[PDB]
Amino acid sequence: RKRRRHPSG
Amino acid sequence: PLESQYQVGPLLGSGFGSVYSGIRVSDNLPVAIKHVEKDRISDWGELTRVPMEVVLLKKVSSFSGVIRLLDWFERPDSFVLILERPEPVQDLFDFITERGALQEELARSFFWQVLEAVRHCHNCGVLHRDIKDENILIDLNRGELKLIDFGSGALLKDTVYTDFDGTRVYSPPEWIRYHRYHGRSAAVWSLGILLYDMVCGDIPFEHDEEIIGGQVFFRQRVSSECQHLIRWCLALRPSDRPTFEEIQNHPWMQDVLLPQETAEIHLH
Ligand SMILES: Nc1ccc2c(c1)NC(=O)/C2=C/c1ccc(C(=O)O)cc1
Repeated sequence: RKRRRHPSG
Repeated sequence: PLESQYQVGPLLGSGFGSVYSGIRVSDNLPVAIKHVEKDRISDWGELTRVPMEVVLLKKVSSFSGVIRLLDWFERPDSFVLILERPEPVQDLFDFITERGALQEELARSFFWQVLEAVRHCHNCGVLHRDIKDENILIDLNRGELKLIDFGSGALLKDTVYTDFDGTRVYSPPEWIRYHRYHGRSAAVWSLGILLYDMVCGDIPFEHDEEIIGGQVFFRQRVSSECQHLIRWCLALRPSDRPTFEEIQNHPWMQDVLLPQETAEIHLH
């Protein structure tokens, strides 16, 4: 499955 | 002068942030040069009025598990932060992307070092509030982890927080439901997300409903002891979560590798 970064905010 | 003390190299990292590789001319110390726009600064502190990030970095700048602030400059529209840059490094997010789920021995060593680093922050009066694999560097030669980017942090307090600027998918359910949390128990929740991430290869929750749902499905083979530690960190009720001491006394956490052992066995 799609692993992704997650920006802060 | 700013452009006279440092040789400024290329941009670092993997978005809308501005951190440059650099070397200090005095002694060729590798540095990271972080530019922060005044107009984008959330909270301000005082020493001289500076971004809170500078205040927090100064408080933890003693111990090598946290990024060290070496200096800072003010400019018309920005502040510039000179951070001590380890090398060679990869951040933990890319590390897990490339290697998949980590062996528990390796995750134990990593998680332990993150615990020691966060304990150091709290002992210094600093709450990071954005613990995640993207904010952790791995010194691939020494096997040492570094917590970075205190740009969402706050002074540690014992009363309730009602603001939050970190990463939503690492935030606890009391933040999702009620927009409040206490610092330590919120930190422990994010540490549970982080530990799951390490031993399963990705974070457990992507949507608010999963975060508040309080069910942890394991997608990889994970030892019963590790599963129990993770589920404990992700207790829905904050006061049900372990303290740092209870985490580090958990049976899964015993017999940790030293950093150098970690590098020789798993990183070299
Ligand atoms: N993926 C990735 C992310 C960061 C860095 C990197 C690669 N290589 C580096 O040397 C970094 C240095 C660094 C240190 C501190 C801070 C901060 O405190 O915000 C940001 C970046």
